[PDB]
Amino acid sequence: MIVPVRCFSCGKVVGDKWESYLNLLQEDELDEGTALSRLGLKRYCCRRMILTHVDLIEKFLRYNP
Amino acid sequence: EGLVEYIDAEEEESILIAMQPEDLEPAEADVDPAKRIRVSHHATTFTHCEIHPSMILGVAASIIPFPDHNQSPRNTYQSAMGKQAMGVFLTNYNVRMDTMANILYYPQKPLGTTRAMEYLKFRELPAGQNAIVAIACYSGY
Amino acid sequence: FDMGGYFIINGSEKVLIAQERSAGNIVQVFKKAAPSPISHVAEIRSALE
Amino acid sequence: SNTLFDDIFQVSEVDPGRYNKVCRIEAASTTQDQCKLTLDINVELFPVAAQDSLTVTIASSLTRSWRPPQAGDRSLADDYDYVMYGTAYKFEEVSKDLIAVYYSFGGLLMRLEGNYRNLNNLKQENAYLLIRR
Amino acid sequence: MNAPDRFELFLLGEGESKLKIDPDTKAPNAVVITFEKEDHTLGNLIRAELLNDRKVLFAAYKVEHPFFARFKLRIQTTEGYDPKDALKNACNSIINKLGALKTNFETEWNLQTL
Amino acid sequence: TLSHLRRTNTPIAKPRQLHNTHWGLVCPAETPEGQACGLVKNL
Amino acid sequence: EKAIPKDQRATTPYMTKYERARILGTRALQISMNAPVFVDLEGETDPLRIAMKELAEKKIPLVIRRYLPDGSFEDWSVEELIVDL
Amino acid sequence: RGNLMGKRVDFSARTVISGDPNLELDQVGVPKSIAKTLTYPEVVTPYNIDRLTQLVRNGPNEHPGAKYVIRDSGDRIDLRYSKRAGDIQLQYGWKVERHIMDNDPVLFNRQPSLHKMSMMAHRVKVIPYSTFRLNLSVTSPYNADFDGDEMNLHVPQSEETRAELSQLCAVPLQIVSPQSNKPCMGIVQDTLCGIRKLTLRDTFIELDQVLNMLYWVPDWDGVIPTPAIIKPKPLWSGKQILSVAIPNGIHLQRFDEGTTLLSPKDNGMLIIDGQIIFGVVEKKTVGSSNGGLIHVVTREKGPQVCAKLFGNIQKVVNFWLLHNGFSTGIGDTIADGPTMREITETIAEAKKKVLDVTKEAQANLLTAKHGMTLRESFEDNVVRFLNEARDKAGRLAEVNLKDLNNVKQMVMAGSKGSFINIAQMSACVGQQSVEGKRIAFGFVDRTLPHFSKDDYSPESKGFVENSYLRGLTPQEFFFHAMGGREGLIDTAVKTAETGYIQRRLVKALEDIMVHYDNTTRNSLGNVIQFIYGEDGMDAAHIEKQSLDTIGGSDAAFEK
Amino acid sequence: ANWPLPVNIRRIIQNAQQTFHIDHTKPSDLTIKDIVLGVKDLQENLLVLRGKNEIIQNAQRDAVTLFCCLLRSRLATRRVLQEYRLTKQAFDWVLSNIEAQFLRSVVHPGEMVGVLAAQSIGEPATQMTLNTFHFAGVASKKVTSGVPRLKEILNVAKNMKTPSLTVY
Amino acid sequence: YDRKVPSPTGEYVKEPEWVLETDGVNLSEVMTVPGIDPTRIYTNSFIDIMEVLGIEAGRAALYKEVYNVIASDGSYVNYRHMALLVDVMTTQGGLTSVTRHGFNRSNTGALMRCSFEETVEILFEAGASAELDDCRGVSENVILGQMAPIGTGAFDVMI
Amino acid sequence: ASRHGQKGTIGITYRREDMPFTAEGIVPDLIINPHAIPSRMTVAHLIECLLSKVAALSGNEGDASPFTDITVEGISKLLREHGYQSRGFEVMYNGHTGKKLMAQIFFGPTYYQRLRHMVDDKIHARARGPMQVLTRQPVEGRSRDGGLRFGEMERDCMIAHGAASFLKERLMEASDAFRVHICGICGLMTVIAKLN
Amino acid sequence: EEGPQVKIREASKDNVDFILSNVDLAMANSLRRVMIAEIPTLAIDSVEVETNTTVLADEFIAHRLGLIPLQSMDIEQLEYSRDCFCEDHCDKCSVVLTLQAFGESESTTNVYSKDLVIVSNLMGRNIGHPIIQDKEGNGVLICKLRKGQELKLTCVAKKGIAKEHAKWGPAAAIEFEYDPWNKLKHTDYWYEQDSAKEWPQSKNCEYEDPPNEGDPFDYKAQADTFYMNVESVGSIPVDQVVVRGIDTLQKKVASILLALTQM
DNA sequence: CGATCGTC
RNA sequence: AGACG
Ligand SMILES: [Mg+2]
Ligand SMILES: [Zn+2]
Ligand SMILES: [Zn+2]
Ligand SMILES: [Zn+2]
Repeated sequence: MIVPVRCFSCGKVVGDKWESYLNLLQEDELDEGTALSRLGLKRYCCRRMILTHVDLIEKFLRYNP
Repeated sequence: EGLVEYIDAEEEESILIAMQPEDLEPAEADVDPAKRIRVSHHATTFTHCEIHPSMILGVAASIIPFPDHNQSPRNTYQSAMGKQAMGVFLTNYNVRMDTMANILYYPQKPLGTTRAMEYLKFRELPAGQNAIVAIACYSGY
Repeated sequence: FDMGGYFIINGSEKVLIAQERSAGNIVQVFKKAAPSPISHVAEIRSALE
Repeated sequence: SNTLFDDIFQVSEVDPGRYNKVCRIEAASTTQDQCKLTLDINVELFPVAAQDSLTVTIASSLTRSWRPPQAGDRSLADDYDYVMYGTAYKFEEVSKDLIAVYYSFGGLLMRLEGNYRNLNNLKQENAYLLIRR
Repeated sequence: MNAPDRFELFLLGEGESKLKIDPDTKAPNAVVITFEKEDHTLGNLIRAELLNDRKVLFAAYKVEHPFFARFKLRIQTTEGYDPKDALKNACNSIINKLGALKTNFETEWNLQTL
Repeated sequence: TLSHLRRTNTPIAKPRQLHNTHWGLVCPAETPEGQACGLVKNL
Repeated sequence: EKAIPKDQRATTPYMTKYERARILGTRALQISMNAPVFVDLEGETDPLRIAMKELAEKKIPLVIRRYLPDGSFEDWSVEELIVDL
Repeated sequence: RGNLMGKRVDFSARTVISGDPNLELDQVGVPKSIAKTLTYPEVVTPYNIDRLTQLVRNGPNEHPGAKYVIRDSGDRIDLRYSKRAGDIQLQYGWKVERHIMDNDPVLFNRQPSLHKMSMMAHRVKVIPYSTFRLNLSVTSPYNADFDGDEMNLHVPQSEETRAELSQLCAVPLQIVSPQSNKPCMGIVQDTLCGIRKLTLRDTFIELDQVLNMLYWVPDWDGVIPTPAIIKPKPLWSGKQILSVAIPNGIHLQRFDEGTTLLSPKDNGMLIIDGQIIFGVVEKKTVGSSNGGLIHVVTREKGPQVCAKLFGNIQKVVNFWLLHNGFSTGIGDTIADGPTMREITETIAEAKKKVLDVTKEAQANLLTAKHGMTLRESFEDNVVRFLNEARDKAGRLAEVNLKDLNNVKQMVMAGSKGSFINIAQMSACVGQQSVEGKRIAFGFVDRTLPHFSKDDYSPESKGFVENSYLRGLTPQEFFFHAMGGREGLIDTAVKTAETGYIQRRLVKALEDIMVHYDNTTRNSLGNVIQFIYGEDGMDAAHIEKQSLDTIGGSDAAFEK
Repeated sequence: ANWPLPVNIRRIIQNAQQTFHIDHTKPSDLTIKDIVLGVKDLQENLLVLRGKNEIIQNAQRDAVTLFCCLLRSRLATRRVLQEYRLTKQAFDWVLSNIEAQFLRSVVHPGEMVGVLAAQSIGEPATQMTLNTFHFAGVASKKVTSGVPRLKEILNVAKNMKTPSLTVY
Repeated sequence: YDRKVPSPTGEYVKEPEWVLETDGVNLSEVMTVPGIDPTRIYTNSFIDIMEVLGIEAGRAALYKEVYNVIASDGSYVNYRHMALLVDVMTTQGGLTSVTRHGFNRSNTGALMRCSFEETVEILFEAGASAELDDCRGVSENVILGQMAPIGTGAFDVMI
Repeated sequence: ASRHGQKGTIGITYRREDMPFTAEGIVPDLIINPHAIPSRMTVAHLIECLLSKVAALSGNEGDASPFTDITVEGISKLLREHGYQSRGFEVMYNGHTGKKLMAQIFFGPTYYQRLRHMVDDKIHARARGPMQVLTRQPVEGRSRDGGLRFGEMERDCMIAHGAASFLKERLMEASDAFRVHICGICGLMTVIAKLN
Repeated sequence: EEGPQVKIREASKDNVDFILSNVDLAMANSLRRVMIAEIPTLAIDSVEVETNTTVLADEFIAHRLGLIPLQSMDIEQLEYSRDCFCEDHCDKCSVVLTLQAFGESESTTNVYSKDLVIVSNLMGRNIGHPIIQDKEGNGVLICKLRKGQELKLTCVAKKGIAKEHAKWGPAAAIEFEYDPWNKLKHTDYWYEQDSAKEWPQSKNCEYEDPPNEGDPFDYKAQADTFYMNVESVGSIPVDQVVVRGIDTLQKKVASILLALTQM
């Protein structure tokens, strides 16, 4: 459904961090907590934003038109 | 291979069931005060064992976090409500012409999960958000 | 993610709700109320499969 | 007017019964071998330990909206450490020649047993309590 | 559907004036000012500064309803002190404190690296 | 949806009650409030 | 026939709440319909607030027919009825 | 029933209800959209002509405006459509269907309406947003909460009809209920919780805050009360500032337990000339209690005054608490390691008592007392032991809870929670029951298939040893579920049955009215009572009073 | 001793005490006659029924029997002087206050007293949590209570579930 | 059973006494048993009290029972309300039920009764026996769309 | 609603500033009442939050599965390791004043659900409109601009109040009311309406 | 320099850690509030959709467009359209952005905030350039395209404050702590055994001396010295969040003073 | 021959 | 029928 731009609670821009997060896990082998903190997501409200994101867009683009 | 078996309430009558495999049948011969109180053995002539006691619950209740720490009617109430919640009901929602459809803009997978949610495809089609919440007396509103 | 198990009748998704009935061919004994002359009754709801 | 009562007491007990700012004080007059006092004190701004010798004073002056202290040129009857304003609620007679007086200081309760100050302590929304040393 | 516009929080609407000065009924040399299109940012700030004034006998503010972005400020001063002047002085006292802070931060900021 | 497709109906001595025999079979929690409480079950 | 004369009147000398409310209702309805006011106004404009004044200053020209269970009745003027409450 | 006794009506509105700390007790918050829909027929008099023309000019979509204009001949001019919409030159005698304005009387109702208090007149206050707002202290007569509830609003179309609401149905008049001869409205939730907290002997507030709290009371005389403390700080007590909301001429005396005029526990209650002398203000003082501040104030000062009182109390308390705060965590359910040890062993000795009595029964030594079965006595014993167990364990928990315990605090204030709550959440859930007895052998000779046949052990027949904090076992879980279900079934039955009872009760006594000869008669004029309630007194004007001649010793009577 | 009755006499006394600034240090200006006859007159002045005939006269006397018991017990000579410390000025005020408050406390003709009674019972019946009584821990304590019992009552049920006899 | 009894010194004293509770009813017979206090004998069966002791005794028991239902729940309702309910069942000479069998059969208005239960058949026997409707009932005026003789409508207002 | 039988509506919306805040600068998206807890005994709700706070911090999924060995103590040990008081409590500062709250708030994430049936889908208001054919009574439903039911139950409350005219009004002027012609002799609807 | 004092601990292009000594809490707060709500920025406040053959709804997209941070450096030399004498919008009051994207490749195509194009005449001022902090150089993922998928739209970015909509938030999160030892007794700690042991020490404890056990409570003491950490979203630099913060608040106090002269 | 309330 | 308090 695409990472939200900005964290609902605080507004720290989180939209530019997904591509990066996904890479940190898949390529860098890293675990979520370290990956999250590496993206500079220190506060737990920002953390939930990315950690709890379900990227349903990927599934939606699989439909033909 | 007959490692597992299908039992109905009628046959259930003739069998003796263990709740946990290990925790219900190893050996005997200090503890954690935080952990709940489980009885002992006493009954040892076992014929079967439960696959997992959480399997006694259905879809709605399999969504609740820690229902074992809740008053029984509240677990019944939640069960009714989860069916009134919004989120992606299906991936092809954009493709169906249906009377009423409510889809959450940014649905989130819950931080607190049940092993049963893996099968219920909840983390894949969620019905809520992980809201930062304060239990507090603020404006009284 | 769709699970199926339903029908499509004139474009409408239809669920058939499981219908609970007492099982047939069972013998069951019952006591009876204080006025009744018949104190107990044995019953069988015989049916053909 | 002026003072209505003045005496030096000796603290027997100091009890913080379910409180962390307040303490009920049990004290008897050093001079008057019959006079007694029971009082709730704010130990946070003014602490009291056991066996302390405190000068207790009951006055009536130093009506209208309260003006902040303003040490600009002001001067109150203060040569004391603890000052309280309160109301008279009951005048009880503890047999023949023994009287008791009841003062609430916004809920901080006060009792004074003896007889000496008959025509001094009267039914008033007025009453200032003054403690020193 | 019954939601007022968000501009109504900081925008005065035809007929509404910023300050409304009404003389207090209950007390002498006391006044009540209705600050329109304002909140806790201005209320608490001015009320706290007014208190720092020795000649000010009373200063309290309130926001009667969270729906509406207005507040009330009650000022009572000593005789020979117009509560309006007290409010004015408080405002100037605030700006001076603010000005000082602006410069200080800039001074410290320009000493910093990264 | 998954829940709907796992529902039970009981038309018509104590059917509304959670009988011991329901263990592992029907959900102990999930039942409608009032109207058809215990008559509508879930596997 | 039937009635009850002024002398010998057992009913409460005090006006009932229901009598008051209906009185204030009927009066406010008259005031609302450009009917003359029997009292002075203190810049008053509300028909109910005006009726309240007219009652407070006992200048409501109305009578209450208090039917008793047989059918008999006691007529009491608004002016005579005590309005404590 | 559906067309004569009751029917669908014009001039009605319905929506989700919300709570408003800033609404007067008798007010109702009406969405501007609804206000614009509902109208009142108002005749053109020289008293209103200026305002009416103006409202006509404002039209149907801008708020203080009107929808239709009716003249002689009986013809409605639709302001939203008419070409002469902004041309209306008003005449006296013409009616102007104006929007619902502030302070109008409106009939507010919550279903089911099994009360005169379920239906009360409210002063309109036109507000933004889509919900109907009401003061929390009007919640209980209606039996409303804000979990999604909806309410009904009715508008009188006649002057006499609007008099009937303001003079009979009005919220302030309804305060002291004739149903239980006590008030039917009191201080609740945040306000009830905060008022305890504000009242404590420890609670001291200072100038900055004091002045704000003082100003928050609308009625405030503008007089700063003299602080209880004048020493190294002018410090006002919580009691002081709260007494500012209490009007003068108010006297209240109580005495609870250890209460003795020097109240050491800061308990009971004593208020003189409206100044709280001693005692913490909780439910007994400020709830819908019999001798409450509310019952007293309505009686002494009047309805209009007592209504204001809810507002003034609310305003201070809500304010102080907004700045004090109040929360509840999981930590509030955690009882001491040593307390837990005692709870654990308490339930252990209960388990033995049961076991020993069982061993006695099985030995044939058990002798049942006259009137009951050997087994009937056994079960009565086991159940007794097991309830005692839960009660001792719960009492052990309660005792360990500190005055800083948020649940303990809520119980102390009387806002939320009871003993059982503390007990089941933190010590032991206890025994489960179906049809009065403990968990039955649904399976042949066993409760569950994980048990052996003929097991009468607490654990086997539904005893939940664990607290909600520790967690329940699958067996405990299912058993608590069996009990829970029973609750739900008869909750659903109670709702159905009591409702039917209510109709019958109503139909049967509809026509019973107090006549002009103080007699209680029906539609046929048949005498039911000669004096209403045997004294010809109205229930609202009645109070529990001590008859000083009935009790005491013959010596003490004489003295 | 504690029974719902009109006119909170205690509150009136406290109101007299504060209003007139009563000092328990000065002797009252009252008489045995002032008190004794004063309380006695007040009794003749408490109205519920106004008719002058013997039937209604006795009906009225009977209606205020209990309240006068209260009135006497509270306004006794020893109490008015030793306990309350009333003055003639303050005592007379008490007497006219009771009179007015009592007349205020009387029911209003037109009160839909029947509907009131019906709802007054109906509402709390709705609130009745459980049909299962708190005697469900002891075997020799089972007696049909709550909503079922209330149903048995209103229906004048011939065959009741727990017919019981209590022998003294 | 616990008993509040006045001591010889004046004060009321808790004096416990032996009391017998019974499964079943035969009031008439049990009350004549020696050793019992016939003045004190009680039954939850108000209808049996009514039969043996009389209507006024029945009324007392009927209240006592209604009272106990409310009291048990913890709740309190002012005496006058239940008093009235009980007095209503009582005024007919016997015990009249709060059903279509007790009050809906009473000598009241045809339209006021057809408002509760047996709607159509109540209206049939009204036409059959040719009943005259008083219209002095609440329910009648409700049907007729008139200001009923209730509070505000209980009296008439004239000039 | 929370995932614990905890349904409740929005009472008001506050912006970031007016909201209470953490020393970290965190602020709630939701403020629930302390009173919604005692009576309800929904301990799992509190446990969920503790677990969820730890889950977000550690970047792991919280196991809220039933019949397990996860303890409030085990969760507390992990949360404190993350630098927070072990029982979810956090110091909060008042948004209006900046002043620390005397009380510490149980703060942390909790999975909440957006539920169907919203104010706007419920708001109805009808000051006259469509009348049903047979009855000449207001229609039934928001979609039809229907009249709200003033049932017999409602009628009874107005009788209790003794509000005779309001009751007359509700049942006539608002809703029904009709002018009919009757014969003085037979008393039936026989009189032919031949107006003008 | 007089009154309030600053002491910067940490400073970066994104964050300011500092101590606000010699100030009132009322001021500390008013500032904290104004940094959050009242500093004006430039955000998209109008989206015209020409083509939308995407998986997402027009408004869903439009909503995220407002959330993209845009350069607000010279925002004061841009008018609020409500004050502008134009018909609707112009260059004196707004910045116009273009977004046109087509899924040419078989593989999934991403739409970034780099893909926005300023079409408006900027008249030389650092305004409207989408904020890019992403290392790869494409800050924020607007949406995703498949194949025939197309997104043609036009954006009108306008001046505004967070008080109207959170999108106009220059800020983000502001850390705020005073008296890290509770010497003021401004809070009453919830404990079980030991408040000291149960409650963790803040970093700010190093910057203050402990209370020293056997000392009587300082009654008269007041709050001065506030440990703050202003985080920027990037639309305006960090110094500027604080400087415009002070400035905005200063301006509104001047407004009151000014309105007293108007009466 | 009865069988809670409102609503889609 | 279905959903809600
Ligand atoms: Mg509800
Ligand atoms: Zn964040
Ligand atoms: Zn004819
Ligand atoms: Zn322009």
